[PDB]
Amino acid sequence: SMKQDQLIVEKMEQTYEAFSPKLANLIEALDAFKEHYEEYATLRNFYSSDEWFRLANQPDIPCGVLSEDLLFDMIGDHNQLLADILDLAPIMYKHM
Amino acid sequence: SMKQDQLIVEKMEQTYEAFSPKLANLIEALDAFKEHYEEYATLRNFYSSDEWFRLANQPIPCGVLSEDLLFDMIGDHNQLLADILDLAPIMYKHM
Amino acid sequence: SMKQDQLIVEKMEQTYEAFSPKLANLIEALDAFKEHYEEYATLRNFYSSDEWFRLANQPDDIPCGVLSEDLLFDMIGDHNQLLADILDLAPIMYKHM
Amino acid sequence: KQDQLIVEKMEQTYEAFSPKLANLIEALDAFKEHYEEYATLRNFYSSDEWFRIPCGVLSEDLLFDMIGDHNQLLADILDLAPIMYKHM
Repeated sequence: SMKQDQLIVEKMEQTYEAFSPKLANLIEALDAFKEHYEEYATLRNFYSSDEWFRLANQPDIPCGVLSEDLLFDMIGDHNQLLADILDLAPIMYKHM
Repeated sequence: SMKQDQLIVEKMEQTYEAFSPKLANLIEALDAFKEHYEEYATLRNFYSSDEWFRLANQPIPCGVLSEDLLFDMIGDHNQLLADILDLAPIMYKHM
Repeated sequence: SMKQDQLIVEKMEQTYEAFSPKLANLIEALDAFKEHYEEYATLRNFYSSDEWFRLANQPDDIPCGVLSEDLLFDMIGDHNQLLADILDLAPIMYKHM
Repeated sequence: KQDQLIVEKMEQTYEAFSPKLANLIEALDAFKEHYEEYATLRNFYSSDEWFRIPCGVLSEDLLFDMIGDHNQLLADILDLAPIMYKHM
C-alpha cells in the first residue's frame, strides 16, 4: 500500500538523519588524529627516554607531562583505541 | 640547567595540549559510531533491496531515495575502513 | 610432587611442541605470500579487464583454464575471505600479547 | 596470436602464485585451530607456577620468543590488510 511505502521511507529518512553525522564526525576525527600523529610519537618517545626520568626526579610540582600518570594514560588510551578499531574493522568489512 | 629544562618541558606541554583533544575526540567519535552502527546496517540493507528500487523509480528525491545519497554513504563507509586499515599498523608500532 | 610438577611441565612442553610449528609455518607462509603478491595483483587486473571477457568468448575453449568461468573469480573470492579471516584474527591476537 | 602469448604468461603466473594463497589459507586456519594452546602457554609463562637442566618451556627465552614471534606476526598481518583491501 502507498501508505506503507510512505511510512517506510519516512522511517529511513529519519534513520539517515540520526546516523549520517556520526559517520561524518568519525571520518573528520580520524583524519585530524592522523594529521597530528607525530605529536603523539614525539610525546611517546619523550616518555620512554632517560631524559623523562631525570626530569621527573626534580626537587616542582609535577602535574603535567612529568606527572606520574599523564603520558602513561595517554598511551593507555591510544592502545585501547587501537583495540576498538580492530574490533570494528571485521564488522565494517561485512557491511560494504 | 633549570631554564633549559623548563623550555623542553614547555615544548612538550604544548605538544600534549595540541594533541590530546584529537585523541579524545577520536575515541568519542568512534564510540558514537559504534553505538549507532545498526542504523547504517539498516540503511545499507534498505538500499540493496528491491523495495528501494521500486520506491526510487516512482513518479524530486533529495533524501534516501535520491540517486546517490545512500551510495555515497556506503562509499564513505568503505573509504573510512581503508583509512582505518592504514592507521592500525602505524598505531601498532607506537604502543 | 616433584613427579607431579614434572607431569605439569610435560603437558606444557607437549603443548609448545604441537603449537610452535603452526606459528612458524604461518609466519613463513605469510612472508611468501607477501613476496609473490604482485602475481595476484596482475591476475586480478587481468580478470577485470575487458580483454579477459573478449578472450573468454573465443572459440580455444575451455582450458579449465585462467579463461575458465570461475578459476580467477574463486581466487579473488579466496583472497577476500582470507582478508576477512585476517580481520577476525587481529583483535584476538591483540588481546594475547 | 598475441593472445596465446598473453594467456600462457598468465597461466604460468597462476601456477606460481595459487599455492602461495592456498598455503597461507591452510596455515592460517591451522594456527586458528591451535590458538588456545598459545593462549594456555602465554598464561602459563606469566604465572606464579612458572617460577619453578631447563631448556624447553622453562627456559629463559623459549616462551618469550614465541610471544615475540606472535606479536611480530600481528604487525605483518596489519601491514598486509590494507594492501589486500585495495585489491578485492
